[PDB]
Amino acid sequence: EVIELPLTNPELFQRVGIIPPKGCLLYGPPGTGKTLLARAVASQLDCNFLKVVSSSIVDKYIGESARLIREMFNYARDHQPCIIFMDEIDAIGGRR
Amino acid sequence: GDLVGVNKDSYLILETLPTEYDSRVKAMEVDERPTEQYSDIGGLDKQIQELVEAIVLPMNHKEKFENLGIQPPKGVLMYGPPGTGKTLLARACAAQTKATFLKLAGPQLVQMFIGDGAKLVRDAFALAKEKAPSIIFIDELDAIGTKRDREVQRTMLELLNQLDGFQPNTQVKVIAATNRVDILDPALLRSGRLDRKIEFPMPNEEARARIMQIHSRKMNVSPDVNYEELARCTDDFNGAQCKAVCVEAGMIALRRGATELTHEDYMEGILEVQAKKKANLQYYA
Amino acid sequence: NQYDNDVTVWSPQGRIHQIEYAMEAVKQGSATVGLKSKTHAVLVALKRAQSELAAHQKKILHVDNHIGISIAGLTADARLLCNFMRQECLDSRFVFDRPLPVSRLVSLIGSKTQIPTQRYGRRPYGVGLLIAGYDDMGPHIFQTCPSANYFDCRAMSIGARSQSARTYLERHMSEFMECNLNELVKHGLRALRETLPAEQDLTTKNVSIGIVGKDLEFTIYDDDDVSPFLEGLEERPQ
Amino acid sequence: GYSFSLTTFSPSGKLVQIEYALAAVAGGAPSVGIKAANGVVLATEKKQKSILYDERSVHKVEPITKHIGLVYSGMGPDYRVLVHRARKLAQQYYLVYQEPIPTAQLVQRVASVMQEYTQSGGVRPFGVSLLICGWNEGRPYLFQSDPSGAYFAWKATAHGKNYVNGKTFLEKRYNEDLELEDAIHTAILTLKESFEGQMTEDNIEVGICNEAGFRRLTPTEVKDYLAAIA
Amino acid sequence: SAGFDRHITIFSPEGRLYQVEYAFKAINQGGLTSVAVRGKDCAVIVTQKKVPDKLLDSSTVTHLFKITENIGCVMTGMTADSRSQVQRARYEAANWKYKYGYEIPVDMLCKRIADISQVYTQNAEMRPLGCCMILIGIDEEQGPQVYKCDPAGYYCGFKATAAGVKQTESTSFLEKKVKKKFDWTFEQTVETAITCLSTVLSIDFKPSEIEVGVVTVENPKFRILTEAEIDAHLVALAE
Amino acid sequence: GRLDRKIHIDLPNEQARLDILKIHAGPITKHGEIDYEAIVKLSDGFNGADLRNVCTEAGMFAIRADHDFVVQEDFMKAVRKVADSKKLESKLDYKPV
Amino acid sequence: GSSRLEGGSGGDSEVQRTMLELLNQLDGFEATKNIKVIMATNRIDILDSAL
Amino acid sequence: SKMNLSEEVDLEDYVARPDKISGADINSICQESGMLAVRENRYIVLAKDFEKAYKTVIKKDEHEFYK
Amino acid sequence: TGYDLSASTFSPDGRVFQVEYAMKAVENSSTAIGIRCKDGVVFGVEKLVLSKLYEEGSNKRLFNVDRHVGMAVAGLLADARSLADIAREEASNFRSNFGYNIPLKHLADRVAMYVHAYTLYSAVRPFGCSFMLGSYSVNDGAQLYMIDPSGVSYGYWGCAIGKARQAAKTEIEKLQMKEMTCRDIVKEVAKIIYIVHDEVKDKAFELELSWVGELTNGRHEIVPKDIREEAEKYAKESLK
Amino acid sequence: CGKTMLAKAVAHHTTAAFIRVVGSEGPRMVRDVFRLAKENAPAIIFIDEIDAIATKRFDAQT
Amino acid sequence: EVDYSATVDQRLPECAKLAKEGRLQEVIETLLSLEKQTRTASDMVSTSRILVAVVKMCYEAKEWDLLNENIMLLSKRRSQLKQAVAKMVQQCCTYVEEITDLPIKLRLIDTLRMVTEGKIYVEIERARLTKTLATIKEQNGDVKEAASILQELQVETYGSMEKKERVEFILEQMRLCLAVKDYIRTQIISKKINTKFFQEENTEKLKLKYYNLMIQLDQHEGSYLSICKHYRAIYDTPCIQAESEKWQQALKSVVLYVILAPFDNEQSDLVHRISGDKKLEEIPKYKD
Ligand SMILES: Nc1ncnc2c1ncn2[C@@H]1O[C@H](COP(=O)(O)OP(=O)(O)OP(=O)(O)O)[C@@H](O)[C@H]1O
Ligand SMILES: Nc1ncnc2c1ncn2[C@@H]1O[C@H](COP(=O)(O)OP(=O)(O)OP(=O)(O)O)[C@@H](O)[C@H]1O
Ligand SMILES: Nc1ncnc2c1ncn2[C@@H]1O[C@H](COP(=O)(O)OP(=O)(O)O)[C@@H](O)[C@H]1O
Ligand SMILES: [Mg+2]
Ligand SMILES: [Mg+2]
Repeated sequence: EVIELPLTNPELFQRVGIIPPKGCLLYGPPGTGKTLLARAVASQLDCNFLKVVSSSIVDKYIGESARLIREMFNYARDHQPCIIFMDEIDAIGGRR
Repeated sequence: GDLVGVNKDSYLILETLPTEYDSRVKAMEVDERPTEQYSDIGGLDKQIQELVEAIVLPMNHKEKFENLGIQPPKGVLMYGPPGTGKTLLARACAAQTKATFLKLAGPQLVQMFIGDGAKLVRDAFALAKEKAPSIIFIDELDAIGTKRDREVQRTMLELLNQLDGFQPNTQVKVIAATNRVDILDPALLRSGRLDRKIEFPMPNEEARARIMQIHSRKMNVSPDVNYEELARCTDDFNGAQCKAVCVEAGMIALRRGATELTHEDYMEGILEVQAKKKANLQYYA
Repeated sequence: NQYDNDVTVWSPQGRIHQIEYAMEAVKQGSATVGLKSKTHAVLVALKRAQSELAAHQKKILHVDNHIGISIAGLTADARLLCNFMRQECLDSRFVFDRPLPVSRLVSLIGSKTQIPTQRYGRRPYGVGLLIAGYDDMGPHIFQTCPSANYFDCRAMSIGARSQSARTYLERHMSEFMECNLNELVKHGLRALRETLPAEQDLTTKNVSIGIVGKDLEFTIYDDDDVSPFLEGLEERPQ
Repeated sequence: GYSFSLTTFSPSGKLVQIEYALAAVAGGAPSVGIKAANGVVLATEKKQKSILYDERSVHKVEPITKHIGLVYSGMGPDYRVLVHRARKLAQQYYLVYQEPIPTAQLVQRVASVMQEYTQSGGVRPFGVSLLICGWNEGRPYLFQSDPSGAYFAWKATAHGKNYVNGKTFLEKRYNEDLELEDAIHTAILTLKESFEGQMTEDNIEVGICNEAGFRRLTPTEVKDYLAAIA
Repeated sequence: SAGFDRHITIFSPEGRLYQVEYAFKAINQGGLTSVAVRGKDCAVIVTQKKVPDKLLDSSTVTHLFKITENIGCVMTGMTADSRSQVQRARYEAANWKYKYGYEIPVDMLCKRIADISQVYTQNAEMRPLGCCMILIGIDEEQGPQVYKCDPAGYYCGFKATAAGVKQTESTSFLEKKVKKKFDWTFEQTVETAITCLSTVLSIDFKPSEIEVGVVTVENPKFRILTEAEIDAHLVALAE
Repeated sequence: GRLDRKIHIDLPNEQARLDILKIHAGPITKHGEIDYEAIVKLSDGFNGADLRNVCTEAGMFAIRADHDFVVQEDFMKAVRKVADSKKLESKLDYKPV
Repeated sequence: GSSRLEGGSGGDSEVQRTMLELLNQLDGFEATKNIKVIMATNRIDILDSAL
Repeated sequence: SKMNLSEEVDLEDYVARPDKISGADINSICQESGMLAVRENRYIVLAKDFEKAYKTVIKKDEHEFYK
Repeated sequence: TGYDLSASTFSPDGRVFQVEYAMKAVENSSTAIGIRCKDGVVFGVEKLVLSKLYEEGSNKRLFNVDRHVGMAVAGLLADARSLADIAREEASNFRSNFGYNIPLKHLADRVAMYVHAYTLYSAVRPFGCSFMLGSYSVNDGAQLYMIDPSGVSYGYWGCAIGKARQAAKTEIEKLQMKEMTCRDIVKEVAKIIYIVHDEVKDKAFELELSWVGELTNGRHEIVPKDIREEAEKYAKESLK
Repeated sequence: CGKTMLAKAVAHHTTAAFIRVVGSEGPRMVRDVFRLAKENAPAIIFIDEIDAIATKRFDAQT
Repeated sequence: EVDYSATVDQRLPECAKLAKEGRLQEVIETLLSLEKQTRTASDMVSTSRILVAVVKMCYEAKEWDLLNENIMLLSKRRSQLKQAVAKMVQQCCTYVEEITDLPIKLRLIDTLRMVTEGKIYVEIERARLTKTLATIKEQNGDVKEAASILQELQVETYGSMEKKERVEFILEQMRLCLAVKDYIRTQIISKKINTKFFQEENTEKLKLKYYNLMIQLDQHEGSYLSICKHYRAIYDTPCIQAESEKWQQALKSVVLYVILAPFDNEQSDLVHRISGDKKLEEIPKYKD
């Protein structure tokens, strides 16, 4: 309802006026299937899917990671309907 | 993301190149192919069979698994108190399986720069993929496997997802060794990641006797050495401690000038290897 | 640890690790072995030596004409419990001229040891006790631990390095049941020998004996009494 | 801060727990007590969470003696235990001296018990501010006691929620020669200023000490003063 | 925030006793509601007997108690705390009858229970009892009374305000029922209580799933309604 | 405005564990009846990866015993083994956002 | 320049260290040629006599 | 106004209702009603959508311990 | 960790999380079941026995509460011993004061009061044991009550405690426990104990049966299974 | 209730740049946000739920 | 949960003897007794058959107190499974359809309309019932009230509806809203239908009906540009391309309504696209 319906069926959202949720985060114990769930969503929706381990986006070059994620979102906007998946987001989303 | 040689001035691609992972990553692979036989390990036969059925059998056949329909194990965390045959068993698995073997230690993936560790982890997994029948051995997980610095966390997250998430397996099998399983807890030890958890116990009486016999084969020992009594006296002794007992017996035989070591040398070596028994504590008397 | 300071706080493990640390305090003591037969109940203690010119500390205590104990733990708690057995034996004999049955005495010891394990600000008595007795119901060998759990046992060993003696006692459990006094005491001596390192063997210095029987009062045997017991026993070959 | 323990001083000399009790005070029920020329009037609100709460079931103005009326700051159960202690103390004085307890002396004993609860390391004070109206030797008395064990005499005062407005009100809306009727009118007016929402016979309760005797108002009288007036 | 909540006898900087609020979080005790209603000649209490397993004897699972021939009690909280509070109420009532010669009134009984909760609240020696409580009683030619006493150490015993998981919906439904003028008979009162329970819980309400206590000026003996009476009321309201 | 909807994927429930077990043991070549319910009774605290490991270890007991098929006993042994493995899993209590 | 934690579940030990460092710097009159220091304290009573 | 809404939507019931809702609660109610309409795939927001959103949300925040 | 350090401070969320460690402690101990038959209650308790260094009946977990009241426990054995002594004290007090036999309901509620009171004081801790009491009063019937470490006293037609509470309860649920007599109930109990992990992973154990019933004259006795060992044969026949 | 909405709307209509920090987020941070505010002359700083850091001062222990 | 099949599976044949022979009193007494004796254990199989057993024979009993009460009385009972009521009404709708007599069917449709309100598991039957009700009014001249009964027929809310039939109701809905000249409700209802359903291979009849109604609507409103595209959509169908007269008249309407439309860019493009079609030579007097 949060990721598939807004994508495949937007006219409900624009006519009704609902802003579709930008994204959803999955949390739970290890081995509960969050990554599996993301894989299923990727496999079954005929779309453009983006998945990258958060640890890999970090680069040792000055400011390379910010340009990396900027270009990822630029590609997603370019290649709609695009879906970007974050696994182990706490690698970069951790507290300051 | 391909490696191409271009014109040095006009930048025209005029050669394709094999992808280069890293010099360190190329250092991690095994080329010497050690020679420790499985018979050289004593007492650990059950654990040896566990590791073999987990790793080698998926390599050799793949038919007995598919005929069932099972997913072969892709993660083996081998563990026990230091002094058992953990690293020895990993070395023997490298010796016998003829596979392209990736040996390494946990600190090797730490590195200095922020984004490097994930890059070595990814490149080692990629090299294992390219060498397809490949085995990755990780030693000292607790160096990076510590439960929740920040970069070590990044490296171990990269290890977690290049091993469990988004189409793993193909033909890469990992072997993990550590002494502090309590440290790693939630992240790696997941059943999906390391399917087998092989405990290496404090070696048994007969296991200890077998260990001393294995280490003393070449010693030209006395024809009458009571291995059973040595095992009885060497309670709490680990396999490394038993090897030290044999070595110390050889040294004591040298200090006597004897051409063959005997039993008395074995008690002397046992006294050498054993702890200091602390001291009598008046607390309890 | 957050949940390991006192016996009143429970761990998420469904455990109280202070009681467990009392168990470690018990195993810190030297080994003691107890075994009984249809004829006699015998216990033996490894008396820890302090120096080559100091008395080896007493580890077998005697309060009854038919009951004795062997301790492994803090001498303070063990001797307080010994004075407690003094008190109970005395008022039982005063009340109905009856030598107090060992089983009910051990049950009382367990009940009284349970109280510190449930109250804040009071250490449990960190000692393990082996109790030998003979009563109108039979021979008896018990153990009591700071967890206040009491057990009855044919053969038994507590303290440091006790596992070898425990295995030896398991093996000769098929024997003790009709063994006489001398066979039982010699088997107990060899069981205590099992605990010791290779260079340490049974000697009158570190060995104390305590015997109760259907025809003999509980008595303690030491250097001059242990010396006849040890002579004639098999030596330790390599 | 130095509030987790009651029996220790802070470096500045403050025992933070008791001003924490005073902060619990003035967060409770608003109430105003004034002294007129003849009598003493204490008013407090009755407004519960839901309409189901039958408010007449719980009186807040309590007669310690036929000549003493008592009101609290809002800490209900602590007020109840303290009012039980105050009633028993007044009875002890009434029987020992064969005379009714003086208002000032009664407040002294109540504050003495209050202080008794302001020590040790395993108890807490009753965070209640107490307004006591009384008649003694033909003179009207209004006193206020606070959980610290201190007590003082007020011609007029108020405590509870929005107490500063009541203070300003009794600053400019008061003179010591007020008649009893005008005193009750001043009390209900400062209650209206301090309280939020309208009131009826249900929402207020008032106790008046007169030199003949003290009595708590019936809700009908409370509406007579609050409604159709002011 | 942390620190003024580790011990009961500590005030927050805002003057809030954290632990009394904490004690209210076990009064939930998922499964019980305890709706109480007053009618012109009756006082009714009803609770949701949520039996978790079949092997238990349903008689022991009861949560309503009596210590006075004309006073009934219903509890809502942790079961051991509930039974301990009931035993304390029994102690207090027995003392009152032995002393004054006649049984304790409902108002005085609930006040005594609330005072006990208060003295355990003010002193750090003991945890306050985590359970709320409702009596129904009769006062001489004065009527039926319903009283509530909670771990807050205070009482307001008023008209209803069921202290169960469905707090606000049940309370609002009772307000709305009394917010419209209507008569109050025993059948009408029990109907109001059962309708409240059904609308706040939305379950089919089999007769064994609820347990009712009641007192009435016609027969002041506090009784627990039989399952036959419960089912008769259920079918009367269903149609 | 950034991350509104949160989804909690808790440890699989009893019926959830049964469904996951059926999904994972589907393609395997068992012989005879399989009592998934007893397994779910024993498999307390298990996750989906744990159930996959249960299936795998049953398969490995079969492969070691040189059975071309799998039986209920293999699943039993696998459940016990994965339980001992979860004993190692000294999982710290986990809390949401 | 305040009271320091006198034992418990933790300690500072670094406020005192910065204090004694500043104390050495001004005590050692480090190149006191045309250089002066000034400090302000609210409610001098809380300050200590170390400086 | 940004919403779609059917003709039968009666906002007066919700504005007159006693629950002390906040502006964030109002936005949550609107979004939840729209999501309810989308879930049943209906092309417009109905009154029962507003009812379901209203009851699904508005946590009932709280006692005489303070008084 | 929150405020789950003492059983007198009300932790985050109404659950104390302190006694919910005593339930975990009870979970550690071996199973112990009990069944109320037509005329009596049968207490079947398995005690794990390391035959090494044992005394073939030492430290048994069956105890006598009263000449007519029998009991079974799961959890800490020392707490079980002490609270068995406490229950004996309570039964003796009732016997001396009231001049006749104590009803089991009142004894159970007083023991639950003791447990609940011990759960509360800061200086003390809740018992790490849950137990099950049975008796038969020939005047009116049979009584049974099970009390947890929290002090909750509830009745059961049949109940279980220990490491297999739900499994043992499921096994009991299909027993025709409505009407049959305790004699076959002994065999039923023995085979139910054996079917739930007799010696599958743990090497050895011993089974003890307690019995109160009208045919047993109404007093509390240990079932003399030495006669033909019929329940033992049934339990070992339960192999398949 | 619209504190953040109304602050944002004021910032959008004006030429200001809207910096926001929540009070749950030591003094170095305060100096940094003030310096960041200085970098844009017409900028606006917003602290969300500042009460946590601005509670009454007394003798502090830990 | 118990499913007392044995208690009723042989008693239903016993009631079948008394049923066909016409007495049937013992049958209804037996079933009203059985309903209480088995439903208490969630006996869905027994209920879903006893209910139809009583109501069906009450139908052929030709006694209508036997029909209405033996539905509405048992509809109100506690703990009823949704399946039981659904299985009774799926048979009751047939008994509705087999009565041609107006009052006899009228009592039963009123009863079914009363019992099926708000219950989602019977919504489709109620809708299927509701339509029949409307039909009766149309057969009796009561167009205005049946407009309201299809107004309460909110087709999209019944999610249990199948794809085609949900549209199928909308045809009658717009037809009746046009009948009562209720243009505003006609418009709001007609906005609901999606045109993608016309890509279906078997929608041509419904396609033509929908376009005929929308043409009437916009024709009253004067939206000639929309009428042109409606007629082009009608024209571009294989079912009409192969019959000369029909597509000839469709092209006539297309050209007439593109001419009738006020000038704009869209109108101009429509003229350019229409003028390029070959088939216009079949109507040269309008191509002129
Ligand atoms: N509900 C489930 N049904 C089927 N398989 C499941 C289920 N939950 C988990 N699994 C299996 O368990 C394994 C868990 O892998 P996965 O990476 O998806 O876990 P996770 O809980 O999302 O972990 P993480 O967030 O660390 O990646 C997979 O092999 C997956 O097939
Ligand atoms: N079962 C055994 N058979 C033969 N040798 C053994 C055995 N166990 C230990 N050893 C000896 O122990 C020594 C160390 O072995 P290994 O490195 O595998 O130990 P470990 O337990 O993994 O230690 P650590 O964790 O500290 O690295 C070797 O020299 C090996 O011969
Ligand atoms: N008065 C209002 N009008 C419309 N929406 C509001 C209003 N108040 C709050 N909201 C909604 O609440 C959400 C957050 O409000 P916010 O600006 O954070 O208020 P506050 O600053 O008081 O928390 C916004 O997304 C907005 O949609
Ligand atoms: Mg993941
Ligand atoms: Mg190693």
